[PDB]
Amino acid sequence: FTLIELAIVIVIIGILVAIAVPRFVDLTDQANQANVDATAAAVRSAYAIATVQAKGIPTCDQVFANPEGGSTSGSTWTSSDNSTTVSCNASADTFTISRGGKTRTLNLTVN
Amino acid sequence: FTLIELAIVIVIIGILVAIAVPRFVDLTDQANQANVDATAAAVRSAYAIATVQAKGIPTCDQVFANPEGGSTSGSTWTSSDNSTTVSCNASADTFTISRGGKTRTLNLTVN
Amino acid sequence: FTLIELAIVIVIIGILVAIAVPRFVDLTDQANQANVDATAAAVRSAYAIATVQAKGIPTCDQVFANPEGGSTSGSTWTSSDNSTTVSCNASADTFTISRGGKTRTLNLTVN
Amino acid sequence: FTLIELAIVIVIIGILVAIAVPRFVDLTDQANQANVDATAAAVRSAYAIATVQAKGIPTCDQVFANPEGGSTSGSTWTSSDNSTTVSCNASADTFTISRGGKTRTLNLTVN
Amino acid sequence: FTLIELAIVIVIIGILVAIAVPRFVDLTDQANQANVDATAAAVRSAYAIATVQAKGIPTCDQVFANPEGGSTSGSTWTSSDNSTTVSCNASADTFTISRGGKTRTLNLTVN
Amino acid sequence: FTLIELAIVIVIIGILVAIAVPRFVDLTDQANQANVDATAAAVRSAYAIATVQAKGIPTCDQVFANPEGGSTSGSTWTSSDNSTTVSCNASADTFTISRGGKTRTLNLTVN
Amino acid sequence: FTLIELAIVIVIIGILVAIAVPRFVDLTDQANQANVDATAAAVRSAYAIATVQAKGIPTCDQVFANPEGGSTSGSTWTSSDNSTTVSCNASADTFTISRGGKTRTLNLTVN
Amino acid sequence: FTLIELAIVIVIIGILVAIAVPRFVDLTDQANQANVDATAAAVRSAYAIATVQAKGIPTCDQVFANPEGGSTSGSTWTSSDNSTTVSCNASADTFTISRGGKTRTLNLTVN
Amino acid sequence: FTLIELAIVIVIIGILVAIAVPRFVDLTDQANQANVDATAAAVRSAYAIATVQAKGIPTCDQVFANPEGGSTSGSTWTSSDNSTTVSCNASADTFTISRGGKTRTLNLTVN
Amino acid sequence: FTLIELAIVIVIIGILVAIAVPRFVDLTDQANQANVDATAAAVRSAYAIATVQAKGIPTCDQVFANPEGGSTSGSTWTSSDNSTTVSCNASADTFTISRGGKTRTLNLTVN
Amino acid sequence: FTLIELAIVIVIIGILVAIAVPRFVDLTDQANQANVDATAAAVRSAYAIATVQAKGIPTCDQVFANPEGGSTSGSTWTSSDNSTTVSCNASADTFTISRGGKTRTLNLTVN
Amino acid sequence: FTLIELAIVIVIIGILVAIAVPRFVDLTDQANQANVDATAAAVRSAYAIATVQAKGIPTCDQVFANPEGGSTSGSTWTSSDNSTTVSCNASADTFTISRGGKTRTLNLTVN
Amino acid sequence: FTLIELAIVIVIIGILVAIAVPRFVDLTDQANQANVDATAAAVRSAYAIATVQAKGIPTCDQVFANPEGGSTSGSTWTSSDNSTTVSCNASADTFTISRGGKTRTLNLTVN
Amino acid sequence: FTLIELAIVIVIIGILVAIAVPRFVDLTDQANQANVDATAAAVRSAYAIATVQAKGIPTCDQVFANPEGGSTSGSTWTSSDNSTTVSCNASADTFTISRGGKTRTLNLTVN
Amino acid sequence: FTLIELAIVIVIIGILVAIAVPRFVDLTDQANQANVDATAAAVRSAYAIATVQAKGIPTCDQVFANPEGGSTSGSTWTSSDNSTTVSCNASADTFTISRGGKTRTLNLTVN
Amino acid sequence: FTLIELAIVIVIIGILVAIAVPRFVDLTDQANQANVDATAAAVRSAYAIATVQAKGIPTCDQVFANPEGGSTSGSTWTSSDNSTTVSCNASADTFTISRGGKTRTLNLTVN
Repeated sequence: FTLIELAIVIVIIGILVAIAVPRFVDLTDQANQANVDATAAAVRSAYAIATVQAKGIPTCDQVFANPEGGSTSGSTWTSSDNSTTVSCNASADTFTISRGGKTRTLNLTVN
Repeated sequence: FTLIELAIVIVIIGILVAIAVPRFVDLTDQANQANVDATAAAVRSAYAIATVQAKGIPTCDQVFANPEGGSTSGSTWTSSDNSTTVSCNASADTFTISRGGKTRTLNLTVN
Repeated sequence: FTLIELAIVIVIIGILVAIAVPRFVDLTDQANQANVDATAAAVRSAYAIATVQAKGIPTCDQVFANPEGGSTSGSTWTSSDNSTTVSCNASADTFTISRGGKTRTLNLTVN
Repeated sequence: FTLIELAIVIVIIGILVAIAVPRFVDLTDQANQANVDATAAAVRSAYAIATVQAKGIPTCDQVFANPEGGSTSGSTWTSSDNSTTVSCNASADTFTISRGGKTRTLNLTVN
Repeated sequence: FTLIELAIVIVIIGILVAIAVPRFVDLTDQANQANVDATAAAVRSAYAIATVQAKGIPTCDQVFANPEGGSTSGSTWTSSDNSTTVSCNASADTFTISRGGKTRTLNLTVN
Repeated sequence: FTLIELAIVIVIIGILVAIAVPRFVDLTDQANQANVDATAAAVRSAYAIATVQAKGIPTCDQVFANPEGGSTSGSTWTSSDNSTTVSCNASADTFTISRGGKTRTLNLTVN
Repeated sequence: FTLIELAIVIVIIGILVAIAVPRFVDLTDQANQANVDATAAAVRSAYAIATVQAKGIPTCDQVFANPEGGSTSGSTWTSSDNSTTVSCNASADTFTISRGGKTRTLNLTVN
Repeated sequence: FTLIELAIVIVIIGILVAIAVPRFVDLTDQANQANVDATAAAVRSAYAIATVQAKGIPTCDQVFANPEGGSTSGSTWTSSDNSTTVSCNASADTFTISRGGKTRTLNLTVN
Repeated sequence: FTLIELAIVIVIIGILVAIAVPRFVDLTDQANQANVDATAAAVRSAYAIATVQAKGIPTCDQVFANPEGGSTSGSTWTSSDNSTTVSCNASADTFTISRGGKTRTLNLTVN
Repeated sequence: FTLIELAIVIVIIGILVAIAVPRFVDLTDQANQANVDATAAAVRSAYAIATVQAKGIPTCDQVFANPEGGSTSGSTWTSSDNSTTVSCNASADTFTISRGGKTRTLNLTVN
Repeated sequence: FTLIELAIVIVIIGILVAIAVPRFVDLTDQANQANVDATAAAVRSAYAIATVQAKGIPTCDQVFANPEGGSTSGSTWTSSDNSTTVSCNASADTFTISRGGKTRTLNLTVN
Repeated sequence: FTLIELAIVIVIIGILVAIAVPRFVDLTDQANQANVDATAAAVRSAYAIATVQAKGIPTCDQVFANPEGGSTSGSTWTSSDNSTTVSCNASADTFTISRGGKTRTLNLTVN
Repeated sequence: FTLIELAIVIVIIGILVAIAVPRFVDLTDQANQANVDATAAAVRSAYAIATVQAKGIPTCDQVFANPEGGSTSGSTWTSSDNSTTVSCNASADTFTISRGGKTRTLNLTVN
Repeated sequence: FTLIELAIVIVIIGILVAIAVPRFVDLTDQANQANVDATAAAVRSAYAIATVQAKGIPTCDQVFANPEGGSTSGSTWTSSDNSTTVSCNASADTFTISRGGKTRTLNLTVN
Repeated sequence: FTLIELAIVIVIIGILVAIAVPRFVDLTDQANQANVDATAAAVRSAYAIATVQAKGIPTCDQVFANPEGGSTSGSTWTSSDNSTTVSCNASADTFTISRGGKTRTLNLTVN
Repeated sequence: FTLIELAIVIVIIGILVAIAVPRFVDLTDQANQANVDATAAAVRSAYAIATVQAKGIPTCDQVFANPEGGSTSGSTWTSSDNSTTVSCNASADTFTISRGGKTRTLNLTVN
């Protein structure tokens, strides 16, 4: 390594470490409301399929039979990963999807 | 494409592929019993119109003259698409409508 | 057409094609005996009018002169429509009315 | 509306628009001959009542005095609605009932 | 999957899951009163046919002989599916049709 | 930007651009036959309503008075958007619905 | 939910919400004139039965004794549901049936 | 950092910042017409359910009782998020759905 | 080269080889789970397109017809590069995507 | 300059010109396959945006409207610098990206 | 110092000041185009992050919120050291990065 | 040693100790700013690698896991030799590299 | 040679052998640490080039492929002259450069 | 000159011509290897500068453009004085510096 | 002084003034080329130090700031004694050292 | 001793004491400037060795550690015999050698 070589490296490093570089903006909250919409779209469709199967106002278990990509337990379908609890309450007649703070309550006739 | 951009895409894809999505529940069997009822409703009406035309117990051909949205052959009116064979037998005095397994036999005086 | 609309139509069709609906009971034979009585009532009256005209035991042609609503031929008054042949035989001294199987023979002095 | 929901609606619409459905057979001509008989039955009865009132062969006006459910004019009783003109001609000694093509001429002694 | 593609999907999902979507209103009770009327219409007609057959006040068994689309047992015609029990009581002289709460009692002379 | 950072981006881009990604399958032809069925279902219903209004075999203009979501012209109801020409011909006694190649001819008594 | 999936849903929704769909034409007024005829047919028959019972011109109460499917009060038989008031006036010698605007006055000898 | 390392980074950056990268095309207007169709599909269905409930031409409030995923106020159902005002006017006999410029007017008999 | 020049190079080399320099962290496993999600997102969409094409529960071959950027063989779509085997088994009714250890099983009705 | 000073410089030069020094490994070919992937990722996204704009299978010009950082000509989008010709052929239904030997052909429905 | 010692120094100096010695080639212009590329890479990424935050076409201020290693003023992000002015103009819909003569204009939808 | 020899040495020493000879200019401060740039370049890269590992905003310990050629302690990575303390403060959201007076503060989202 | 000449030489030799004359300070150890730094700088760069070639964590042989000015044997690159053994051990994940006592161990992920 | 003076000169000359006096050791060969190292150090640096200029593997003429203190001819840079021929051969990919027997071959990628 | 003593002095003087005695060979010209080399060696080093200070191509005044043992004036560093004018000309890009006829021109980038 | 012998000695002494005989010219001042140059040459070299040892600007004690042939005291190296005081002053940044009137001040960076 000569003296002149390092001098030229000092020049180049000054330029090449003097650039715009973007940072990690956390956009989970943005995607969570997108997720909770997309889930809520399926919950409507699943309910509409349950009504053809049940030929009447379907039960909350019959509604969660239709969605896939996540398991059920009692009366709360959660996604494959532990989020998006679409919890209903047949007495109240309403589903409520909630990814991670961002939520979306929808009211359908369940018994 | 920067490193930080892909990192943010890895975050978003995790969320947006973690939703309820409904599946194709086959509800043909449900609609077939609805079809075979709706057809059987018309077969009653068609028979009642045949009785005014014939001024008496009408023949099985006179009964299939009245329904539309499907062709006849001998003594079996089938729908436009090949289903819903409302087959009678004048000796037995009964029509029998059958969409695709789901069926509905009705007994009227035919000669 | 939405999914929910057809589901509701499937419910309604099940109910509205689940009713009592009466059938064509052939009651011609019942009316034929009623007809042959009503005709026989007139044949008595017509004979009684013939006796005042003829001032004696009337001929079989004089008796069929009185009834109306049907033509004569030789010695058999038939109705307007081809039924109810009230045929007499002056040698046997008896009329016989017959609509369509159901019959009613009456014996009066004819020459 | 999800993609899967419409796909299921496409299946159901195919089935539920594939049924026998009866058509309007025009049976006026059938009922017109029934009407003209029922009217002709009353014209006989009305004439028989006129003969007790008149104590003799009754006039054509005296005969139309008895029927109801329709007005007279000169010598033609028409029904409430403009049909069923039972027109007589006392010179010819015959009534003729005519609903709408289907007719029934009856011959009684009128003066 | 690029970052910009998911961003556009987040926009579209917001719009396409923001629509009116109708719910399953249970209209069985509406159709039950329609059913019980349509059945009661047939029970009148069947009784009127029984009176021509019986030439008098008909028995309760003779009345249920005429309707079709459902079986009898003792003195209660039920529809094909277990509903619409048109039960009479010859001592009380009245039929009573009842689909599923919605009912229609009619009083005819039965022996 | 260091050398090692780009090397890691080269690794990630290889993986993240190596996925299944679905393509636009044109399913208009599928929906056109679904449309032409749904339209044909309404044309039947509209005709049945026209028969109650007209108390007889209705005219082709009276039939197109009932459907909505599209304009008429002479004797061809087209949808709001220029498709689904349900064209009749009263002389031939048949309607014919046609979305965009996929068609459905139905024959009812029109004058 | 991928971008391509929603794009295909946008195509399908355009087609499936572009159909003829019939509207509720109010045909009560049509059925009211049919009702008031059918009621008026029974009022004639009931009067004819009253004349055999009374062996003479029957009273207005004796005439309303015969019809069923509705109650009486003073001198006005109304149907089970509050409509179709067949009101007579023995002084005027005429019944008048009126469902709901559509009416039918008939004149018979009542005392 | 050696001189040769930066030289190689200068080569790589030239290549890796020389790619196609897609831009955000605003497709709200596309989805708004899809939304306003999907909403208009439900408004038809909701009206058809209102007609079974009301057993007649339903009121504008009865029609907005059926849709879900958004609130009402007076006579204008808006979606959960402030868009898609399906405003009717019972005097004019027409609903009008409007997402955000893209609109869809439909005419049904409302009182 | 003077003595003083090398002395100054000895000073500079000490400083310029005394810096933080990042190392290659292997983030394939991170991208593999991102890949297997993105692939699984497409497999859902492709299945939903297959259901519109097949108008029913689609076959496993019809589902792999839709994805692009990789070839099929028998019943296993692999990516362009040999990874991401989305293997189904129609008897078991489930797809399973697997990039390179990181996997994602999804259950849809396949025949 | 003394004799001893140069002797010490002869010692130092021997050591300081006896080091590992890395060479320019040409890694363009490595970055070209990374480039052609990153470009191909955008071509997929751009096509998916074209499908929402075109509401159907988009033209090859509509697809190249979306990418940026390079110009188009006829039917070949090239980057800002003359490389990465993503050339399609609508008849063949396939794009082909090629940086500089390293290439990546992808098949989408273009018209 | 002897005579012979200096004579030997005269020999050595002749050799040791007879070598290749490299000169300072100014390679700022080379690094400036590398810088302006690396900055332009970040400006793309920052814009793509702004689109997820803004859920739409982002403003020019929202885009400069994401890059780091330099300050903003009005509508021109400059690096920490006074160079690399990535100046946009929302009316023209294009960013332009310029290190020091070497520049790179990129066109994205900004409002 | 002769007199003439020393006289010649006196001449030569006058010339050979009459030359330009360069001095030690301390250029540590120059290299320190070059060092603190090169370190700051790695701190950016290390942070970008931490974001892929952490799939989110990474912790300050996860960021110092990636750089090499120096040890950590608590929350301050120092070089192998005791200099270049890149100290962060997760509460303040900023790293600060400092070789020996010459410093470089950079602000990234750390938690 | 005269007496006075030697006397003057005795004077001059006293002065000219009474000077500062510098000694050979052994500065190999100083240059060895400079060498081992300069070598270690190249070993970092060579590793960073190996990572682009290998597209992953490179092998120890791939790393020694890049440096020049010295030969390899098994897993130890030595300089042209027998010194500066940069020996790695892939199991331990660390290179160690050692000129001649003065050493410099660096830890990078090698397999 | 006295006798005693010369006698004393004979004594002194004996002493003053009885001393150590060093001889000319030819140390060109020592300096030639020092020269050929110092030249080879510059040839490395010059090559590293050529790579930034050429942005790739530089030509042999571009490499000899950087060194100074000597002329070029075809493909052999010689020093100002006719020695130190650093001759390359781009086909063989290696420079070779040679002062005067003592040589130093170095292998770099030249084209 | 005896006769014999002088005779012996005559003998000795003959011998002692019959010796080789060296002459003053002027070797300034030899040392001037050695000087102008040693000065030129420093001018190279001083320029290399100026490039680290200036972080770029240094000015001619910055280059003469580094050498010592002589004063400057305008743009010509002369030694302490008036010789060795290393005169540059920034426009021509070359220094020229000249002791006293013997000269040495060297070409470096000066501004 | 004869008379003639002394006469001949008188002749010879006249000749032999009639010669050029050189005198002692004091040339200390000439050698002192030669000494102070030779010492100053070593002081430069010693300083250059101190800079490699100290790896920076060396102290005045470190500089006098290198010369030999004379002792030090505090900050003034004197020769073996008491002359040639090379006295520095670190605050002033300059050495000054002085043999015996004839002096030579040189300015180097000392601390």
